[PDB]
Amino acid sequence: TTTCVQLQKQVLDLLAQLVQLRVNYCLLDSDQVFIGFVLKQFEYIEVGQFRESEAIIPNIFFFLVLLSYEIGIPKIIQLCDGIMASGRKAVTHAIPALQPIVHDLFVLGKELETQKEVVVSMLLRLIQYHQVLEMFILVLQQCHKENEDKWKRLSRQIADIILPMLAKQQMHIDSHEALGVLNTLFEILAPSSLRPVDMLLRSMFVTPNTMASVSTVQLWISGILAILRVLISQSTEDIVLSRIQELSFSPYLISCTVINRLRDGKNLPEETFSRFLLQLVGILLEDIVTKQLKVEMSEQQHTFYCQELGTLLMCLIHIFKSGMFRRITAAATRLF
Amino acid sequence: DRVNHCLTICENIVAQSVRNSPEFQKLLGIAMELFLLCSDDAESDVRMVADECLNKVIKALMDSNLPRLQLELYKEIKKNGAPRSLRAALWRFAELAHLVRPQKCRPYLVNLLPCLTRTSKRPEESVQETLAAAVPKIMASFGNFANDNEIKVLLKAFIANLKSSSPTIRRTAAGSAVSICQHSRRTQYFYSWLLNVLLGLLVPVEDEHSTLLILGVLLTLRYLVPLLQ
Repeated sequence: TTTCVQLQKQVLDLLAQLVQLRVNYCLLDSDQVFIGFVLKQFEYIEVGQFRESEAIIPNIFFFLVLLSYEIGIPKIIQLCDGIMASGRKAVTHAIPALQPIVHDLFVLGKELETQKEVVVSMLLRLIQYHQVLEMFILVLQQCHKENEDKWKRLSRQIADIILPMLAKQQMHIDSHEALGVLNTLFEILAPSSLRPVDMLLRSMFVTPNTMASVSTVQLWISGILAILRVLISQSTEDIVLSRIQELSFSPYLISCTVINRLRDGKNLPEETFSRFLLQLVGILLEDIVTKQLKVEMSEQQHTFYCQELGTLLMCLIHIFKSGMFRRITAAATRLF
Repeated sequence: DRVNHCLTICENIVAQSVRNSPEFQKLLGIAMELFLLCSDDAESDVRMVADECLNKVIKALMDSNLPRLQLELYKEIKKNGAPRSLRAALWRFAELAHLVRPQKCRPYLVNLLPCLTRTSKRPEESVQETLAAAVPKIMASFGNFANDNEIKVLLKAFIANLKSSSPTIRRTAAGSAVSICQHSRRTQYFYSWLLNVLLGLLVPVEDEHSTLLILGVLLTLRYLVPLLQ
């Protein structure tokens, strides 16, 4: 009978406890009025005619899966697909629906494998948000515990999905938590998926559409940082520089006139990598200094932009101090 | 005797402990009509006693019998009669607009749009000044349920009161139109539609514009600037 939503939330948590503690389902002795009313609430949410659906939906799906362990799992996946394929934005409705499904299907014969493939394809449809990347970190760990060949194939498949999204700035990496989740995703991902340095460098040396907007610069430099931490960590120095020797990566990719026209509108691999790094430093410092504080950028964008410059200077320090990168240090001593 | 009559009607409604009964629903409907007749008579005693009495009756019964109440409550909106009766009525019912369920919200919207067009044209200043805190609550509770043309008609109805000479009716029409566009369905489209309409009202400025209309348009824009952000 109510309309306040936190009461509904506490009633669903109390029923989740009553089904966890193994009592019978005698709260509805004859009929099934409660669960049909819950399905009608799903209809009213998927239409859009609900007021505070943001704070109710993960408890509904957690109660549904915890009831279905005794409703099929395909009906729960079809309800989540009905919310996803037709409804509002996905950070409140689709992804808090996907959290109790994935956490209570992978952690805890053939039908399970088919539902795993369907849920994984659903997550592949929603890669663009970093909470799906946390959920997929759980996927990769629970696949790495079971068998390594499925782990390597699934890591390869999401790797050559995720690297063109980093190339075209279609990944939402505006927060610091997004970079944290993205870096832990590339750490937990399998090494043979990232072992050719073709795609990691064809998605590295890219130019944004127009860097006049702050968010385009911020996504581009977050992609560069989140792939450059992988190029420092996972791969050595001679492999990366030889792979830049083979591919036509000119150091005049982002030159000064290229940056100016985007804001208005024989080479060693040492040279290309060093000028790319120092000129990315130039972009970040010239944008932090000569941009307004509330006119052009926000306050959170200012902290994350300063924080990108902090992490890139840390990556330069680790390149210059670790002793593994020798040629790049000689290049910077002959380029500063 | 009338004061004690309305009070014994209260104490005989509440002390039944018999809910969801047809006899109790008929008695509650007849007695609710009697309460909004108790709130009409002209004295400071009977009005305030029936006012606190009716608030006791409503707040004592929000749990069990909600839709029978708001059925009778909208029935005594639709009559559209006395100022004080409709005023206290529309107070209570804008306050209780959020207790509805999203199953039954669409008929209450379909039936509340003509009554808002009716009470948006009443020249009484107190009815307007108490309609100031009703269109925000109703259009926050029911606003996401209408379609485009109904909200366009109801916005033009509230725009057609920006021409008046009283300050209260202009500020209630302003706050009403803006709070319609706060919770509507597609907020940016209706913000652009009110910008088109309000800039059409003051197209080329080297004209006569009936300065009360200029005051009303500037007050609408003072309420509409904080949400374009």
